[PDB]
Amino acid sequence: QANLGRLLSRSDWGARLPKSVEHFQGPAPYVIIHHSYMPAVCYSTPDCMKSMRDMQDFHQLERGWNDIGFSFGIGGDGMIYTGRGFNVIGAHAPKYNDKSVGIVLIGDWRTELPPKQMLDAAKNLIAFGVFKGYIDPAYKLLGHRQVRDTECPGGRLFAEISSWPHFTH
Ligand SMILES: [Zn+2]
Repeated sequence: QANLGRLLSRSDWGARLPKSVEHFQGPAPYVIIHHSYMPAVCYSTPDCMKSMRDMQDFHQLERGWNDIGFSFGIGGDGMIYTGRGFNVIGAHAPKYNDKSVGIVLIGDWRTELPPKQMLDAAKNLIAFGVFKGYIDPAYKLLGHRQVRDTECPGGRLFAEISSWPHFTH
């Protein structure tokens, strides 16, 4: 249990300040998909904002990290939540934190498929990142489980992203 004990800004969802921020240069060559597992899927915007605060609190206060570990969160409201954001060194996938966008789809996606507004938000965030130059045009799309011993992002979500553009073995 790693994460619990339109594009919204960190201030939109009530984020605490990061303890510290480290940047990396250049478009990210990797996009790494996660699920939260806990907390659960969130359908209202205020519930998704609370999930982002709860994950941030677990990461900062219990794991002692600088900030929520992920670059971005996706809610069941179909909104994108800024975590550390583009070109900020993450805390979601060791050896890939300084070279990836880590996207968490809030919820447990081991057996259930995220609803379509969540899959669309994640695809749109990546396309946006590519267009604006934050994500390398030859990026590789991975699930967390491809680079670390974990079930993340869940079997069902991992099978879904296996079908997406730039999915890489
Ligand atoms: Zn993960």
